[PDB]
Amino acid sequence: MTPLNPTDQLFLWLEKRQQPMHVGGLQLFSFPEGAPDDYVAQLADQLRQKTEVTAPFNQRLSYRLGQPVWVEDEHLDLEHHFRFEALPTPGRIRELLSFVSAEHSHLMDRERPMWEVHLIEGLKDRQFALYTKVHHSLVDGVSAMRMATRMLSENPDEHGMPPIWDLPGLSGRQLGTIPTVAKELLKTINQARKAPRCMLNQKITGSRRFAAQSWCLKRIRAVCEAYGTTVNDVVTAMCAAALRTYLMNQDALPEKPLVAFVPVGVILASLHTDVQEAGERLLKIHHGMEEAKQRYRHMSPEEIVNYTALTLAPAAFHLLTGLAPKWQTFNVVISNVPGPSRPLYWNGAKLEGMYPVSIDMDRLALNMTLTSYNDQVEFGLIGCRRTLPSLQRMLDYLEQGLAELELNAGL
Amino acid sequence: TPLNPTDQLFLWLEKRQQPMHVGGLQLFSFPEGAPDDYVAQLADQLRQKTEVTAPFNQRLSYRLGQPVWVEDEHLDLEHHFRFEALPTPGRIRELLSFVSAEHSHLMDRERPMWEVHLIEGLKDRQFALYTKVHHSLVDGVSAMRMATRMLSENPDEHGMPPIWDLPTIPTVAKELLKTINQARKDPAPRCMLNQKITGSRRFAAQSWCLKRIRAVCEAYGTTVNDVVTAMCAAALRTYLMNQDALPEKPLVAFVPVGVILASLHTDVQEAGERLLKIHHGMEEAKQRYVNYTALTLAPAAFHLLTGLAPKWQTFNVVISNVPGPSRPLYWNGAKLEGMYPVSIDMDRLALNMTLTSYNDQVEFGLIGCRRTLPSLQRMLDYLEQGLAELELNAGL
Ligand SMILES: [Cl-]
Ligand SMILES: [Cl-]
Ligand SMILES: [Cl-]
Ligand SMILES: [Cl-]
Ligand SMILES: [Cl-]
Ligand SMILES: [Cl-]
Repeated sequence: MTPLNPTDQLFLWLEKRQQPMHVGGLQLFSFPEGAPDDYVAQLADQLRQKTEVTAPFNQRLSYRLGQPVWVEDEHLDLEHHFRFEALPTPGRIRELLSFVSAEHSHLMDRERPMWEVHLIEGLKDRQFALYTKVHHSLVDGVSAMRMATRMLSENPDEHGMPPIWDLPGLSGRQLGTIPTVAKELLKTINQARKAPRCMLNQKITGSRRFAAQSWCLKRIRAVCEAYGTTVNDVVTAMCAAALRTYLMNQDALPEKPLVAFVPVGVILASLHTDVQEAGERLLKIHHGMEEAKQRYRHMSPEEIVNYTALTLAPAAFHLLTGLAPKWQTFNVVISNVPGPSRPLYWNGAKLEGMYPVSIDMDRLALNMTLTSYNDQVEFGLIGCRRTLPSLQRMLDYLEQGLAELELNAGL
Repeated sequence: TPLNPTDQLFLWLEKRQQPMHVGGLQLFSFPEGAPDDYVAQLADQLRQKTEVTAPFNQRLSYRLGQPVWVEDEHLDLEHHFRFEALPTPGRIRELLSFVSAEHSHLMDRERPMWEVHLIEGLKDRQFALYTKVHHSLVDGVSAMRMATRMLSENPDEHGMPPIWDLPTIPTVAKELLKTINQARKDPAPRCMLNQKITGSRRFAAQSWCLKRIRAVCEAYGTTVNDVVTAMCAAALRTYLMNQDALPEKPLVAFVPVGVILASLHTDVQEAGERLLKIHHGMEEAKQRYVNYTALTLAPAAFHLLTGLAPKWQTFNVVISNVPGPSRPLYWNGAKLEGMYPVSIDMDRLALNMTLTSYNDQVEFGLIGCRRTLPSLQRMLDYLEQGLAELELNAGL
């Protein structure tokens, strides 16, 4: 049936036990007003009933002799894909994040459609959670977190809404062994005529630590006006500050500043983690990204795509092989994919916060992913638990980075 | 320390479809007069017992090419020890679903391949311990022995530590063929159990009283192991029939004793007939009894490994029966109510039946591929039904 376009084949290919290639999202809701004490157990019961499943959630991987294809899954077992779980006492945010860190570590089964929805009960003050896991071969990261929003509605009076499973690389080619495709990368790089070493950039384990948090938008806009910067600048500065504090605290802050892979096009933006004052760092970040985007002003899509693909080929060789440290090119991904501008509800349950859960790799231990929802900006930090001890502390380091800017300007 | 060669095999057999870790489901009761926050209190005290004795502090490394254990320096006890809870209504059914999910997840080779999951939210003042350890680090009999050796017969003993702290395929398959051809000089039906599997698991467990089983023994003049086997035979027969997939010929069980291949007589229609032919079969079969055994199984290893030899399947299911403690056991005052093994499925061995005994009861642990064995939990009913048919037929 439907074949596997070459980018989907790639996420299957570089998947291994230490780098699962699934994305995820963590949605936090409040009990709908006037809900029985046992509202989540009631909810799980009727979701188990809902057995109709539509594309892409009924697709499953199969091979036609040698080539991977999707196929319509005749016998899908909804109690494999849908799960009702509970947090251990005391059921607060620290426990919710431990649950997602454990669950996000686990490889998905390739013999079934590669999605899971986890309904979590046991949260303290009349909240519940949805943790959704989908393989990148089946759904990329943004349309995943668009489906999770499209699954909701603006009207809190409305009920009977469905669940998510029932809804209305340029010069690459083939499967190969790693030396084979790595050598095609050298050839590509060499006939193209011819970022510091960091603790974030080493081989990783398959265990994850997830840290998420919300920050109020107008709090951040206040910092924008004071410094004459954009929202994107401040949030990138919050990441630069947090990363700086974290690596100092580990005595592992490099002398050269960190560099971030930043979609906007693709910017290789310096984070300036060698700068000490916060206002200085924000503005060097602001102009540094302003100027890096302008190198795209006089370029057509064909150009950007080719410039993008040629610039990153050495980084791809290093990620795949670990044999070219000087080619690391960026120390972390900081992704920002904007979300819905107004409050949302699932059958009268208010979405209180939506947090993406992204992919770590060998030599990218940390992936910072960002989104916005109405009042707030949402930070999702996913990291290898071994190479990044105490990763949850980066939430306080982000918050301290924003408060330092606020003090410096007296807001 | 380098891995002994059988430890190397379990790392080599492992794939996403067949993780090679074993597990144990221990069921406990609250110690007498313990508070309602007992497990949360227990959880927080186990986070502190931070010293880890071998093998639980070993981790896999390689010297140039060959695999070796090394002591793990930086052990993260928050990774290996987890504290988790059952969703509503906290039944044993929720508990078996929790184990089914955890047991499907590959272990991380970058850390000591063990895990202990303390489970709260059981309905009536009980907690559970789901322990998972990789076979290449600790095999199934040592895991269960260690798991009971962690307990004591004294309900007043306290300060008792947790388990972690106490005193290529073508090439190999072609070598299998050569070993078969230089051994065949010697002067099991197709079945739904025996297809390729997924890595998703379903675990079903249940206890039965040994007095109930002994009554059936005396009535028919069979042993305990015969009747326990007849329960398995009866259970498999019902399950396959309801699936419209009971083959003509009888299933054969691989049964460790040495190793005997016992007909389960799943074509026989009557409970007593099936019980007795199983009893005479296993009698005869061991009345014939490391070289005959490990050579008569090389063809089965070939099919399991390659799927290229279906008439060599040799057995449809493993039924292992390890004995266990005679007297009631305790952990810092918490009474062990039950101890259930969680074994390993493989390609063309979608179901594994592992048995143990504790105090007055025999424990059945069924672990199967969730897709190959839809509604695996019905087996526990068909097990019970197998014993009732025997009771009913003898008028007990
Ligand atoms: Cl896993
Ligand atoms: Cl995965
Ligand atoms: Cl899956
Ligand atoms: Cl973890
Ligand atoms: Cl592990
Ligand atoms: Cl499963």
